[PDB]
Amino acid sequence: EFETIERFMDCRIGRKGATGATTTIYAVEADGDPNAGFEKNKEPGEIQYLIKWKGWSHIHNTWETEETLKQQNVRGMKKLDNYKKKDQETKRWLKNASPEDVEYYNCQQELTDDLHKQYQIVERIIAHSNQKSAAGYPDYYCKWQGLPYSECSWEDGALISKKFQACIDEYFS
Amino acid sequence: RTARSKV
Repeated sequence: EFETIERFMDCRIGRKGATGATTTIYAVEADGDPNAGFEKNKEPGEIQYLIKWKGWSHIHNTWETEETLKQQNVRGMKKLDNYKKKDQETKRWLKNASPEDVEYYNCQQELTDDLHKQYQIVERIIAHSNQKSAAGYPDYYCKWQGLPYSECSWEDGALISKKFQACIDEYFS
Repeated sequence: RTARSKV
């Protein structure tokens, strides 16, 4: 059993070890961001990539290093080298780029950032599983903000209830 | 069961 990289979503210099399951938006909400208060001039850092995983919705995106991706034997590693080459070409462009042009690039990154956050929001629930957990939660088939119905996903009911109870109540309405 | 979470 192996995970597959679908898309590289972002890159950062982050606190060493601020990667994997503790960096999901829902781990962060429950326990705090592992990268909280990281100032790259006051502590050791490492290059981390935000990964959208094949077959997992955007709420499950995690930060990873080249090291953790290789240790976990993830598929889609050709995408890493591509992303690095793309990012190297952008840095180069920025280094010899107008203030105006650099200005428009930075607005585009903010809008993209905003769009990516929408993908982690359940817009509505459209099915539920017959089977419940021992704690009585079904799983829910979720339609995500800003994504087509093809990108709906089954999600753990206990998890979805923490933040999207109103969607649950609308669905059973 | 298609639903999972990151552990």
